[PDB]
Amino acid sequence: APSYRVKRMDIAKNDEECVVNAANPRGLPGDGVCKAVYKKWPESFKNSATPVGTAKTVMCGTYPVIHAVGPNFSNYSESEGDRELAAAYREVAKEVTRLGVNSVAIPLLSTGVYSGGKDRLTQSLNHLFTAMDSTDADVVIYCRDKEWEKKISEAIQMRT
Repeated sequence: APSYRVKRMDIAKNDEECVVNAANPRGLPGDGVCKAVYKKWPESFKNSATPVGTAKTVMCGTYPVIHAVGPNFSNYSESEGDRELAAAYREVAKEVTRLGVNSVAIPLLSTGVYSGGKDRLTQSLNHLFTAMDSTDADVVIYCRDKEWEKKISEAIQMRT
């Protein structure tokens, strides 16, 4: 019987079960948790360029790195951007489920990092839930700040 949880786990452990990152489509530095992963794994960033609207898995020797292009729609409108970001989630969930892994650690993205400087706690939640609905594996949403993690936890309590 599958489930979901929230915790705070530094992705730089290298979660063998699955790792997902948000990388700039142009391969420029100044990006999400992908920046941190890159500093451990140069090869992950090597030709990490992938178009918006998709996801690109690469295998860095050990464990697959699913690169996704969500908030990095800064070269795109809000209307198209919602569609492309949604497609990126379906691709992420599809690669995860295809790996057929027991669990998966997914960072939350869509938090304004490259777009027009706005997060949307509700938007990130709904989007993650959509991806999650498209995965059987025991998925964990991973948070960073303590108080922001708390809000996600409130959403979990509110969604049972």
